[PDB]
Amino acid sequence: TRTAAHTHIKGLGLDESGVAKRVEGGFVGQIEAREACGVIVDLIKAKKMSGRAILLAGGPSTGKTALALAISQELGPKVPFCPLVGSELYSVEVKKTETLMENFRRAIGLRIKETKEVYEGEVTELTPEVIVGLKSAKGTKTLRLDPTIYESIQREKVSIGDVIYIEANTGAVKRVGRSDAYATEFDLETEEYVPLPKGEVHKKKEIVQDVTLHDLDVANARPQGGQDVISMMGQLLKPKKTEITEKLRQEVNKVVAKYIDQGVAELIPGVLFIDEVNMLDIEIFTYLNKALESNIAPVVVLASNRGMTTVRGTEDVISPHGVPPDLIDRLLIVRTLPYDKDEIRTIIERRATVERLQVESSALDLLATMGTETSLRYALQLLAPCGILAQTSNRKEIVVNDVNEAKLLFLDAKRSTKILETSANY
Amino acid sequence: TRTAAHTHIKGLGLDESGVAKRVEGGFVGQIEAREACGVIVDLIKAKKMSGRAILLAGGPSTGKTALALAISQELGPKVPFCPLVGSELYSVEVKKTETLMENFRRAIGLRIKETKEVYEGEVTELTPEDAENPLGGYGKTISHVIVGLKSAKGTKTLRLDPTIYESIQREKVSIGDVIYIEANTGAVKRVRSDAYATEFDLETEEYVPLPKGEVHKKKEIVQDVTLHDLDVANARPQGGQDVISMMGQLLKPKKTEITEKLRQEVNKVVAKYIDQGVAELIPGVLFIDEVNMLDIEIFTYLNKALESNIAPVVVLASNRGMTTVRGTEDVISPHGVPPDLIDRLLIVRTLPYDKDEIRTIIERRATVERLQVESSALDLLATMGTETSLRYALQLLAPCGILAQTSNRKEIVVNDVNEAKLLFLDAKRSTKILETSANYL
Amino acid sequence: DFPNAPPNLKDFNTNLFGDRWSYTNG
Amino acid sequence: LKSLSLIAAHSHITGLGLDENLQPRPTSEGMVGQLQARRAAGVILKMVQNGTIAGRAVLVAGPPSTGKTALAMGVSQSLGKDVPFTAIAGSEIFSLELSKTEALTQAFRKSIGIKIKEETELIEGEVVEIQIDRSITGGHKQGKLTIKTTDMETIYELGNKMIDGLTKEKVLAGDVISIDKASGKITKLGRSFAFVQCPEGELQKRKTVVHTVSLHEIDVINSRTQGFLALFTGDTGEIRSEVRDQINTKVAEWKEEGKAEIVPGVLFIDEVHMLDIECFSFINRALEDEFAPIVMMATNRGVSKTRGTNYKSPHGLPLDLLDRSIIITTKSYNEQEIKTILSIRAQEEEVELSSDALDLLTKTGVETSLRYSSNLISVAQQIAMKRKNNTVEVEDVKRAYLLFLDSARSVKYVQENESQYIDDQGNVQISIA
Amino acid sequence: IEGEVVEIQIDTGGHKQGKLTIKTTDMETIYELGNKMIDGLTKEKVLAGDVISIDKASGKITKL
Ligand SMILES: Nc1ncnc2c1ncn2[C@@H]1O[C@H](COP(=O)(O)OP(=O)(O)O)[C@@H](O)[C@H]1O
Ligand SMILES: Nc1ncnc2c1ncn2[C@@H]1O[C@H](COP(=O)(O)OP(=O)(O)O)[C@@H](O)[C@H]1O
Ligand SMILES: Nc1ncnc2c1ncn2[C@@H]1O[C@H](COP(=O)(O)OP(=O)(O)O)[C@@H](O)[C@H]1O
Ligand SMILES: [Mg+2]
Ligand SMILES: [Mg+2]
Ligand SMILES: [Mg+2]
Repeated sequence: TRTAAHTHIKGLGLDESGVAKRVEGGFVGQIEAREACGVIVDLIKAKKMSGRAILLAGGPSTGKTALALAISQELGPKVPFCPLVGSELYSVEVKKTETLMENFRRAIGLRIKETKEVYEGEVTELTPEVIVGLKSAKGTKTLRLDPTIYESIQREKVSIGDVIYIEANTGAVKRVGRSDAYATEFDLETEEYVPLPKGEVHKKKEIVQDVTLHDLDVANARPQGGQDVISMMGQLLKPKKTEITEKLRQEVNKVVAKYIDQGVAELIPGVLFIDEVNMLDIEIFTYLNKALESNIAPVVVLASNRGMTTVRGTEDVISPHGVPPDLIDRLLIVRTLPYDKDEIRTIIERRATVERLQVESSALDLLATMGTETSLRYALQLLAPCGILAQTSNRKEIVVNDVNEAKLLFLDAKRSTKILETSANY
Repeated sequence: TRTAAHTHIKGLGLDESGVAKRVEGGFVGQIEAREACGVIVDLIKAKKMSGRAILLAGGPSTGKTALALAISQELGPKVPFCPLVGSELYSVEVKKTETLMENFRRAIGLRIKETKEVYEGEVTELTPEDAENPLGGYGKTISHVIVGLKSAKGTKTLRLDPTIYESIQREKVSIGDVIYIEANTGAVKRVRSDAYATEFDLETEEYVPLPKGEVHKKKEIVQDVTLHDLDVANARPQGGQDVISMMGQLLKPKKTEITEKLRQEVNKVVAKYIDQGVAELIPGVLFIDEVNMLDIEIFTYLNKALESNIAPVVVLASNRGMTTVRGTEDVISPHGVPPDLIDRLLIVRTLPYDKDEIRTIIERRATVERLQVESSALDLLATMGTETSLRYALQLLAPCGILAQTSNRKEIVVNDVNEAKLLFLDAKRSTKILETSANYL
Repeated sequence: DFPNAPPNLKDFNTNLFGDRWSYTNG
Repeated sequence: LKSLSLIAAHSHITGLGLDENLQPRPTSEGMVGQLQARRAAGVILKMVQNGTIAGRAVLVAGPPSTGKTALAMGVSQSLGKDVPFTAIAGSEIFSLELSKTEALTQAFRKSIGIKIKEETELIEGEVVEIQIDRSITGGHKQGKLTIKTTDMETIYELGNKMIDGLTKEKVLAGDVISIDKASGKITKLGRSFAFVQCPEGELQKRKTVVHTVSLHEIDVINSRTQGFLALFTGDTGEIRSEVRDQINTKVAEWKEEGKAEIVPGVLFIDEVHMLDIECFSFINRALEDEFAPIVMMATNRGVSKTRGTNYKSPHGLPLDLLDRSIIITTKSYNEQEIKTILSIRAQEEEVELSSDALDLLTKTGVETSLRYSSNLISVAQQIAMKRKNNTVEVEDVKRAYLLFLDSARSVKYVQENESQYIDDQGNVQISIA
Repeated sequence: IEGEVVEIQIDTGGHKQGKLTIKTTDMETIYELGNKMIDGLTKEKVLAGDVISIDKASGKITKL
């Protein structure tokens, strides 16, 4: 298995009453934050509101990103969830607001049902108009085809005796391969052989494929056609993305509304998570302020670890968490608290047991004291070097000698700064 | 014959055991710098090290660029030599790092030398040779093709494998016009002829004379290509009506940051080829003057680039003292080069000149410009150079010659140099005029 | 069967001068 | 086998030079001294080789000319091939066509390999006979061949594409040929006669081939139809996030079922002190991903100003990134260590040194930097060679020392001749009198 | 070569009789033709009464 700073967190660990248990779902402490996150999760599940905006604020190493990941994992794979950092919005080919709106559209999803018609089997004749005499293992039928699908057929270098597979909805053509009947034509024939497909030549299927609004927006914003040469060159003509006009978004909204009204599809709003919002500048903050007061916007959660600092892009505008006051006014703030000695020890024990490592009690207590004295993340990260050092001595259990040697080998931030200040050459 | 601030510099004027003559190769003085540059030239010709950096520093008009040009001349035209000003790295199309890497790779050269065997001449006759079929059959069987070739002083008939027949068929060889065939690979190339050129009234077919000498020919072909050419050819497409060709023609293909994978593939194939003895590697020189204009990011990338195993030898020129490195405001460094990079290269000093050296310089420059000056004006020119600047005296030569030619004379005299002083000013007198005038001057 | 000489040599002779040149050769 | 190379700065080191229990020998595999840093690098190498821990960032800090770049090179050399190791500089992230986050994502994804094994059939032997029938003005051709080994000898008859495949590369009766049934690829192993022994064993055989490719390459391929060309031209812009999201899951299913195996690598960032705060925040967020390789960053700055801000921090990095990092420190060099480094460097360049010359080089590398004497070695050898004696003496070393200046001497000359050069205010004096 | 007021004379087989006249103010002469020359002439047809130019560099005959 593989672990990376997470995957020991499996949910908010709430009960039916919403009261957070002290230790549940890879979580210790953070009761109030977990309860607030559960309330927000229920609100999202309600699928009624739109544009609700909360941020969770606290010091470093307090579980904000962990809380967001737990919310996403508790919501389920059905609901779309778009994670992001503040620095992604500074693209190169499009403006920042357009990228933010693209993420907004990507945040919510739409589940639809469609019927796909398929033909397949051996080819008996091919006469230009194109007429194709398909023949399955039980049925035979002749079809009339467009010039474009005929060109796709020609580019597939198909011939008589080749089992093929055509899709009616999209016009996609794929030659499955030579039929098994002509399996004796060359002793070292390179072509592979396939038995004739079973069932009638024409089949229909019903699928429940999901999509996102941004997906079917970019579908008609710029195409990804397929096997046609004209479509290939058309999609090659423009290689760069561009800003989408609001008219396309309105037409997409109208089409989706018609679809859901017809009882063929349903809408599932998602979540947009933005970690380190302090990297955003004043213009993006203003545009997000404007875009939150919309009728399709999803629930946005923001993460920040800042005090009373200056908003980026301004000179003297100071604000808490580096967020403009106007955007703060339409925000819901969730506090996050630091930890204690026993909580740190329990977290270290959980991270040790998920990494299939054995730590004795004295070593665990020393690690907890170290974590209190230096930091929690440093104590968490020093586990693996201790494990390897124990293994080198042909052992399995971490010992006080191992953590002492790990302390000697690797330095934390405080000692590194101390050795930086008291030195001549930089 | 056009001269421009140079072309009187032919080498470093060195000698066996690496001692520089006082006056040789258009050079006077600067003995230590010339000796150091000669040692650098020997190191280059060794072709063993990689990424060795020297920076030559000194005041303005002290022969800093002339030294680099002299070492380039001594190295010979075979080795690559890429000149670059520090302000060229800032390109609108591509980031400065990729441009630096492109210029870095352009200095490495590769020589491809190989031999070919050729039968070229005018066709005398061609005929299949019928023979018994190897297997049971009822029909003609051709086992050889006889082709006769005649050229100046030579003639020879050859029996060849009949399978090459299609090569004639595709080539529209005809009889008696031309032919040129490779020996081992087979195939034929159709290079009409002057023997039948005037025979026809008019024809749109070109004619070539009889090839000289023996029909059989050994040819040794040698060419040189920089690695940058290989990379750009590998990345860029070619062909005719393919969609990619149309896309390239319709898009104005500005430069793109070539990936590292293509460079690694080119390096691997080049190493394989030089393993076979058909190719040779030739490290070159990358000369960058006015490095004070480089940004700190380019310096940092140079720090890593110099440690690669296919780096050329980079020489740098600068004329700054205690100066702040561009891109920062708190680092003040010698020559405007950050100390970490300074620690990686070798400094070469450069001293100013004396009055006698200036006089010799002016005399040599006057001789190379096809002008005659006697001592009575040469001393005044030397005093001018010592007073105003050396470059001012160097520039003043041509106006003096033109003024002399205007008066239907041949020799530059004191009057001509005085009149040129009156007409054209130096920087100091211009600044003195600027300070004493209050009319937006 | 060989309708006219070695057929490969036949087409070689045709492309020696050309169809019209072959017609006008006589 | 060995690729194109010359005598580089770190060409003398091959691996960290450790014992069986991660105990560093005083001098082995080109590395001398710095036992603590070498053992820490060995521990990190074991972490990488285990392949279980993901997204660990370790910072190497020390003064210039100490050995951090050499340490990274030794780690890469000891890790060997088939394990990705992407080394970049801090200034390579900035680009005019890719955002900083996009370039950082590409750099992160470039250092994780995916290996897919597949089974291929072959038929190899020496061609015994070949008959081929072309119908002039006809659209079909009739082929047959007879192929033998030292034990077997069998004839085959061919279809349509087999004939053209055999005719584009001239196949004769004196050739040795290998054929892949799946691809129909021609392979010429040599002409037996008319320097290769006749193929032996069975007429057909089976083998396995591994295709290894970076995760970034898989990401690039599926972005656009033309994106394949971007694998060489390097012209790809801002691959959409859903492509990476789907490719990660697809790789996960491939690994879970058993078709392919993944190999994490190492991403080395040199001169990481210069980077925008946006890049630091993006690295802070992206270190937590499950598909993240071990990141090794090198720095030589003290308490310096972080780019994109106006406050000074240790190592030039923000405390946020420093909190989730592990620091390895490097210390200065003893005189004996400097002498040993000079000796091994001179041995690498096949240069013979005299004991007194080596001692003088050690002294001048103690007073000045070590890189100064290391560079002086080669020019001293060049001078000695020009003097026709193939041995570097003290006289050649002194000649090189006086001919090629040092940073301290250049600084002193500039300070005492200030008027000669252009100052910071642009005022210079070129006139002697 | 300029002044191709020709009145061509082409009638063996495969468009034999490759001859054509050329006239100007001071010169007038008949030129025989080759296979490649007539192959070039058939493309970009000349109405036999139009001043046309042609180079002896084995290039292309240019309509004037
Ligand atoms: N209640 C908790 N239980 C277990 N681990 C926690 C808890 N809170 C925080 N952590 C750990 O602390 C680390 C920092 O969390 P994260 O939210 O990613 O950054 P920050 O807390 O600095 O915003 C994470 O790796 C997480 O595993
Ligand atoms: N030793 C010399 N021999 C010949 N010409 C010289 C010598 N020293 C300087 N020069 C002249 O000085 C000019 C070079 O100026 P240079 O010192 O390169 O300016 P910078 O140092 O600003 O690049 C050339 O035109 C050259 O003719
Ligand atoms: N332990 C060592 N073994 C061999 N060579 C070393 C060692 N430490 C430093 N060097 C040499 O010192 C030079 C400086 O490299 P290094 O200190 O790694 O980079 P930086 O100067 O950026 O810290 C390198 O050329 C390297 O060969
Ligand atoms: Mg966090
Ligand atoms: Mg210059
Ligand atoms: Mg380094």
